[PDB]
Amino acid sequence: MSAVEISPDVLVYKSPLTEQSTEYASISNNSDQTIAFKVKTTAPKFYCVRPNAAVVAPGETIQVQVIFLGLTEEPAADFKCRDKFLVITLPSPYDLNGKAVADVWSDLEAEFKQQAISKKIKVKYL
Ligand SMILES: O=C(O)CN(CCN(CC(=O)O)CC(=O)O)CC(=O)O
Repeated sequence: MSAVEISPDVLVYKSPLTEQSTEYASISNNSDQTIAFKVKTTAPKFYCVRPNAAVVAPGETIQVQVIFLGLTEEPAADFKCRDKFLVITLPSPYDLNGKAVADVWSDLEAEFKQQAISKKIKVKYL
């Protein structure tokens, strides 16, 4: 029932792929209740995600930097990147009491995993 929007479907990193480059995702909370999101990276050695977990207020949009750290050599044109990012969103109706989102995410997940809104963002090279 949560009106949460996660975008985009595919993050596109352009050549040269031996150079650092930042793409951006977005999580928009169009519901009337604050949510919390976490981003899991399938290839953490090559990407840095900021923020990896945070709260989104009603009507707020959080842009997430996905920083590709580059590769040692340019890859083949036919090569198909298999890296993915799982964005998971949950209700966050309890005050964090100063703790971070990651610190509470285990309990929040154990409570609301059935109501989680998830999106798998793919990665392609260009
Ligand atoms: O996502 C956007 O709207 C902004 N994009 C649009 C332009 N993109 C296309 C893409 O994301 O595949 C790069 C480009 O084609 O120059 C810029 C970016 O990638 O940082």
